Amino acid sequence: ALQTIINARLPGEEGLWQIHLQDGKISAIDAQSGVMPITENSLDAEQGLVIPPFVEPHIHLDTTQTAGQPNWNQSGTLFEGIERWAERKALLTHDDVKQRAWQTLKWQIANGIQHVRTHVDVSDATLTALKAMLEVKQEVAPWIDLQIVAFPQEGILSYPNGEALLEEALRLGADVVGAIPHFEFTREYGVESLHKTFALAQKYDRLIDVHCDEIDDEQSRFVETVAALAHHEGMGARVTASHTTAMHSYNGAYTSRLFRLLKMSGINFVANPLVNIHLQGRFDTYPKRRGITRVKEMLESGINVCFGHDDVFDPWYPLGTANMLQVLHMGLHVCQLMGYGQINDGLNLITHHSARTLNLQDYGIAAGNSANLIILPAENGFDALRRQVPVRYSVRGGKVIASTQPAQTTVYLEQPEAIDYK
Ligand SMILES: C[C@H](O)COCC(COC[C@@H](C)O)(COC[C@@H](C)O)COC[C@@H](C)O
Ligand SMILES: [Zn+2]
Ligand SMILES: [Zn+2]
Ligand SMILES: [Zn+2]
Repeated sequence: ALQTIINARLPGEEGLWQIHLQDGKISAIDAQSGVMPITENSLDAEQGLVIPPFVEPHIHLDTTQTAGQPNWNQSGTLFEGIERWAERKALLTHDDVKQRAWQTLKWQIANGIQHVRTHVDVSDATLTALKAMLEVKQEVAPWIDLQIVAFPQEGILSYPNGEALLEEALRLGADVVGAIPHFEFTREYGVESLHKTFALAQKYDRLIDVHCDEIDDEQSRFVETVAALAHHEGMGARVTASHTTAMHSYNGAYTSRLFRLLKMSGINFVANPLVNIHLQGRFDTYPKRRGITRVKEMLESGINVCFGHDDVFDPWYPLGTANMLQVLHMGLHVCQLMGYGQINDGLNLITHHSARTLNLQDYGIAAGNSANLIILPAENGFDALRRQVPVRYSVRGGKVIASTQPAQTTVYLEQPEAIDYK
């Protein structure tokens, strides 16, 4: 029974802090006068950084761990990736989905992630993965709050019975309504699909998260419809546009006009840097575009944007350990957010901003909130990011659910010396 966390650093704060726990909540946060000694019922942060848990705002748990089955994505494009998935989706079973989803979820728990939004392909008359994932959500609840997006991978209007399947997924309990307007057969189907998505979200009172303009096409502007509909319904906080990689290729005048609406609408954005850098720019020769959405500009404008991993060893991405600091590292480089302050504040892109994207209410290190928090063996966000630190402890409801004993490196020169890379 933990009653206290001691010797903790907090972002943007001086010295050490003591975090008092009570009934699985944070009761108080008090400054320390110095390093406190270990005591029974206390957890020693060892002068590490305490932050709320990492969030994964965008992952595909139904496809995770399937790379190469039955074939590899040779071109490394979104479009072949969908072809490869269709082959694998025909082989999906209930147990298959749950086994693979849980494998990745365990990596996530180990990585201090306590909030996850997974998209699940509902372009499937049997709804096999969706129904399986609704079970996983209940099973993993003690460790991760999992949101499920009903994601119509092959289109709402462009797939047989797509709209009916999407609605059935909501009836069954999916938390979020998805869409994919740039993959619909026509621009008109794309726009109409968004009207249907918003209608369903209002009917069932659910969140929205659209796979939006994931394509190097300067004419793909479905994001403006997502934002306009959100604004009209007054529901911006409940709405997310994922990817928006087309925005990387927009002219600046249109982008300027668009940003006014994006800010007024209050919708959220997810960028997926590991996957975006891999899949975008594939139809360029040289020079080759980066293909990530306008993260730096969004931040400058106070538009909420955050980072997701998207894919973990699957048709779209052959790598990954579900690590959010690694995602952040890629995002900072590709988006050129490389100022000291920008790097130090980078933690926000995988914590607070992502919590806002998931519409979370019980999140943050504050008295009254659930005792959900993680401890990094690092002095601040910059240090954590530079050294790619593991999660020392993950605490949920005041209980430790994960811990990492950090690696220990020694060099043998004239005498043994410990190396910490600081
Ligand atoms: C994926 C690999 O690491 C093994 O996990 C087994 C697991 C067992 O199900 C537990 C559930 C509460 O009934 C998940 O383990 C989490 C427990 C220990 O809390 C899921 O296995 C899925 C198969 C059996 O279709
Ligand atoms: Zn079942
Ligand atoms: Zn993806
Ligand atoms: Zn996705």
